[PDB]
Amino acid sequence: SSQVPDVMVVGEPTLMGGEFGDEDERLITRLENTQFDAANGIDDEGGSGGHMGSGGTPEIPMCAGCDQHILDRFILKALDRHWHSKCLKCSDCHVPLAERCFSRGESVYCKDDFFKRFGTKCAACQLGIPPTQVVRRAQDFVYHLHCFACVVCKRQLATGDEFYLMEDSRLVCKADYETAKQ
Ligand SMILES: [Zn+2]
Ligand SMILES: [Zn+2]
Ligand SMILES: [Zn+2]
Ligand SMILES: [Zn+2]
Repeated sequence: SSQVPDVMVVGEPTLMGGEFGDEDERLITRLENTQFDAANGIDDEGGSGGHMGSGGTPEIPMCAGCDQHILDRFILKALDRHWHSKCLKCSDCHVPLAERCFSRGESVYCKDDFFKRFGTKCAACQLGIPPTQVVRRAQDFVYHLHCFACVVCKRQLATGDEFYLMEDSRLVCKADYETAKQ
């Protein structure tokens, strides 16, 4: 009975290959709003009719992330509500989100960081691993193609290469294992 101990070996690199799905989360809806005839939007009080009358408008829906209400043409409806163009930026990245949108933890986030921060990534440099790239994952967790190496040899381990997984997440060959602790 020759059964090797808790040992492993690098194999064919592969990834989850998903990149999330726009259909999953409710993306921003670019549509023409129907607020082109409410309150005093147009500058000055004129144009057809002459002198009109429109003061405060209570019980009116306010722009998502704003103090007043919407009254423009093109509006982005997302997160079960209408979110302005400039009022739809990532609270963290603060980058222009004029294409997609995301919500989580009572805050509007983007999909970019959702994959890295709220997804899978390298367990070495905390970098965001692509969606379907090509890399080898350590048993359960995933690692980098470059970061991958030995604690002593400091050399990457390609398919076929035998490496051990330390309790503190560390790659160690056979000879390095015993020499390391065992
Ligand atoms: Zn706004
Ligand atoms: Zn973001
Ligand atoms: Zn890394
Ligand atoms: Zn080694």
